[PDB]
Amino acid sequence: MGTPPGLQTDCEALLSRFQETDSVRFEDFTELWRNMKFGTIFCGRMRNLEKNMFTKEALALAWRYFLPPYTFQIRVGALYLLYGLYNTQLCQPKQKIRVALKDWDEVLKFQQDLVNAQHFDAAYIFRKLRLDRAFHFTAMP
Amino acid sequence: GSTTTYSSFRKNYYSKPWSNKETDMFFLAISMVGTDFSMIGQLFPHRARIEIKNKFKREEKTNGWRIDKAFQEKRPFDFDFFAHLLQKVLAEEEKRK
Amino acid sequence: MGHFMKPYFKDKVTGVGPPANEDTREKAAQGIKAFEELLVTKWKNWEKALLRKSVVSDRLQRLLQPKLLKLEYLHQKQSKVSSELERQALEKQGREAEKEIQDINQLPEEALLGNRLDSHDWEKISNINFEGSRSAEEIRKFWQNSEHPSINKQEWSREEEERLQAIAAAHGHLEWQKIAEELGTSRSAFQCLQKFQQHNKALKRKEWTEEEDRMLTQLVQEMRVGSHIPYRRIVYYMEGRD
Amino acid sequence: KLFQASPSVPAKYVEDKEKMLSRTMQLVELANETWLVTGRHPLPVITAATFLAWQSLQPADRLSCSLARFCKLANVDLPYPASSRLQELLAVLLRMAEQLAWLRVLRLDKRSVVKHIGDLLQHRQSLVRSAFRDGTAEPALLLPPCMLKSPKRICPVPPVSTVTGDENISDSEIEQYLRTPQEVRDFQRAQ
Amino acid sequence: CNFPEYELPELNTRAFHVGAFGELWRGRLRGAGDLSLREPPASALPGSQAADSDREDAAVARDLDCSLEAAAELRAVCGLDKLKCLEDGEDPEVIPENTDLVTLGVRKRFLEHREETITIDRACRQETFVYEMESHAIGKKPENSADMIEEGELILSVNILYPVIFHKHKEHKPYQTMLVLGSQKLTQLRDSIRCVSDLQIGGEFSNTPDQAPEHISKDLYKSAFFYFEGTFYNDKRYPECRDLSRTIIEWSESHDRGYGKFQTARMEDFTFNDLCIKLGFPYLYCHQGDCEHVIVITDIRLVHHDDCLDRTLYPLLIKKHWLWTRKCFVCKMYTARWVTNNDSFAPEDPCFFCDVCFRMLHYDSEGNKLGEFLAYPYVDPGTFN
Ligand SMILES: [Zn+2]
Ligand SMILES: [Zn+2]
Repeated sequence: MGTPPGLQTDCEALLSRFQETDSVRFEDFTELWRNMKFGTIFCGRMRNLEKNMFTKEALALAWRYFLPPYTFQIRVGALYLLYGLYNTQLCQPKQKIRVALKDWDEVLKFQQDLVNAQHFDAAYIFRKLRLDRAFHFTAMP
Repeated sequence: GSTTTYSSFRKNYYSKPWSNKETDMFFLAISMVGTDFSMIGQLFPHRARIEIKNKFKREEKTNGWRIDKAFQEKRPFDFDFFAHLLQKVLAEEEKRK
Repeated sequence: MGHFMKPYFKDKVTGVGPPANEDTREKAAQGIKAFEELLVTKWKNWEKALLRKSVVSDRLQRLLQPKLLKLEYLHQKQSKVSSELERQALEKQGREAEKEIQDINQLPEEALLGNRLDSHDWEKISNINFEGSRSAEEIRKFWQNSEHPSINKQEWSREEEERLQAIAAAHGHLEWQKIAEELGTSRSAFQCLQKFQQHNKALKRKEWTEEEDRMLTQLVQEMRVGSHIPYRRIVYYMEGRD
Repeated sequence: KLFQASPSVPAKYVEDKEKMLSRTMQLVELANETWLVTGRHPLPVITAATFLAWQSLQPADRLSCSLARFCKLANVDLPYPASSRLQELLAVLLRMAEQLAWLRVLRLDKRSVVKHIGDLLQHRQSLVRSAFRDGTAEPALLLPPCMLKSPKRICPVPPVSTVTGDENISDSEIEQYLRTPQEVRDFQRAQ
Repeated sequence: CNFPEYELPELNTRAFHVGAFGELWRGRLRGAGDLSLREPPASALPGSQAADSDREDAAVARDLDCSLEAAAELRAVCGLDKLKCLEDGEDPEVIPENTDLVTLGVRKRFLEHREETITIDRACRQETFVYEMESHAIGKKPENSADMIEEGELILSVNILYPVIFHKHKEHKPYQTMLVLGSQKLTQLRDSIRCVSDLQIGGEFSNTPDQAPEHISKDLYKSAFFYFEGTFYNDKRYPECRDLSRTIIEWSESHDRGYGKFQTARMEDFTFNDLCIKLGFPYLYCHQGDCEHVIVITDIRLVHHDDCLDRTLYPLLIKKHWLWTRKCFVCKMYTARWVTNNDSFAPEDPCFFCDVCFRMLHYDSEGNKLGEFLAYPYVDPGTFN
């Protein structure tokens, strides 16, 4: 269906205001997340089909910011956004981030970059999403 | 190629329509040159002498009075001035449009 | 991307698809119907006006063209005979058609339409007047059974409704042509049956029965997934629902 | 190339030569007596007549076509005046149609009249003598188009006249046609 | 290269070979275990990580190239308590007021206006079928070992469009979506399809309505084929099968009709891994000679432990579209079982009759034909959909 109603506004607002922190740490992103209480998004009389579909679309939309050509800090913010969306969802089973084959190797290389950048919060969160297997190996996002 | 080679009279080719400021300049040349359609054709390089004759023939149908009025509104003749006036007025027409 | 809709193979310069294959040939020979035959389109008001207009035009043509034929033939013979008396007699027979064209032109439209079972060129009405958008026998049915002014088009009166309900039982709710004729209101068997079924307690159910419950349960167990079932498609298998 | 099937002309385009040629003969007979041919190139008339005859033999499959769209399939080229003849004939048939009530009742126009000519041609001579205003032995004018526009005024007697061309000429008019030495030198500079 | 990419963005993709495409996944996932069908441990609050720490910290240090204490610090900092604005137990049925989301403001606008006697209800959101397909199959495992999805198996998503095109809308599509496995063959997808065209019947029986035919089209004809990338895959497992591809090619290749040359193969020749296909591109499938289905591969992906691993449910129907029933013209309420022509009683031709109305209108108490008409048995695609 595409961009969920009003979701892109919130996602871009959070991502930009995080990027304005000049910081890469997960704690600042969580402070912004909890100040405006982003985690409440999955409530709101969402019957199961809408819950799952909105989770899928939101994770793909955040994927688009987790991908290039965005720079390191904004990609890190997008990774935190993906983590928050995935781990605050109320789905059963937990719906997944759609990851393309053209994106999977670039994203493993991004894991390597996060490790080498010493900004280990993003690297750990990516490995945590892998352990949760939030990433879905799908042809397209 | 096919046997149905339609034939009709094509001498009536599409010529560029005459402009209003161009018509005013034609009347000015009538005033300041006369009815020498060859020298007018030189003054109007866009228009060949036969176009000048055709313009005379069309204008004389109703605007012969204007032909006479222009012809009596005599002026000193300068080729360079006429060329500058033509190009400047046409450029100003384009800018206005 | 949507250009691939059926048929998947469509010709660019001619617009047709592949010919009928063997299986389709044998299916047609066996009378097995295709799903494209299931498309039906509604009669809209201007279509009904067009049908009346076409029928009146057809009747007027059928009436006048013989008259114009007589006029022209008598004129042609009048033009070539040298006998004066025969010339005048042929002119008289031409004047007959000359007056008859005027008289027929002045007829009222109802007189032009005539009786419900009068002859019409349904093929010509279909393939010229209607541009072929509706078939000949379809137009014939519509006209002669619903649209020709002699068919009853009025709402059912209370007395008519009760008498329909009362007499339908004597025939066992069968033989509805007899029911329609006995009702005496010039209804058609289809009209009577439609009215009766829209209020028949034996068809439309507040109630339930063992076989209906059995079929509903079996179809539900066969086809339900979670909360979903095809509520209004189960109607086909057990009777009296919609 | 309409007389046999081809990828350019599927069956809905194919037609029998006899029917269309009869229709075109029935159309050209109308053309001349209506003054349409005199003074004109005829082949436009033939082209328009053939195009409309082919259309009306199966209009449901053919009213969607067009002059060029037609002529290109049979590898034929068409006159531009073909459209002029088409407009003329369409006006003529719309004038014809109003004479019969069972054609008038359909309120025919350019879109619809094409499929009805099969009915009009069966009474043509009757339509003509109910349609022309010139009822003399020798409602609408049966006169060539060049006058159907109506003269602005109907040729009053021309002003045949003479003048006294022996009078003295005004030298001022003669001298006005002469360039001054200033203008002569201007011409020399320009030349 | 068999490297996915869009041809028209978010509408269709460039071509790749399915088997090489799966191997291209597995060269980046094999041995790592992220593609597996076994349950991994999940993220949780920092206060209960003690049991998981021994296993998690060593692996985190190994992969992140950091110390055990650094791994513990990352695990504590990245705990879900920093993200769970919702406590474990809060219900989804109400919008929390303690939020600044524009999305939840728009959701408030969606929900609140329905809280009126005219609109209070718990009906469907937009469409009913999809989650019902997911819930009844998602997360299950088979009772038989032979019906188990192989780890890392490719899962395609195939949209089988109905033969009944709306012919007033073209953006959205009539289809039912079925998932298929890469290793499985086209024969199995052909067999799974429940389309009504297999049930087609006919014949004229106005004189003897009870003599309806004993054979459905499935019993008389069994022809069917898929068409991908210019090749046909026709079924020939039964004598009731004819190779319709030959009939199609012999006409389509005779002129520059707008299509390229084609090639012929059987249904049983190809697995879905053997295909080279485009996602979102309209391909073709057909059966019973005239029942063409447009085939669109809407998705292809690896299997994962959260997926339906019970292969008895495959090809896994996952979406469907809701055709309307053909209701009788007499009663305008019940579904038709008969259709008549030349009917002197019916107001129109054709006229559709239910079994109850058909028999009573056209026959007497003992079943003799009355009036003039022709009748045919009818199976409703608006019902058997
Ligand atoms: Zn099939
Ligand atoms: Zn039913």
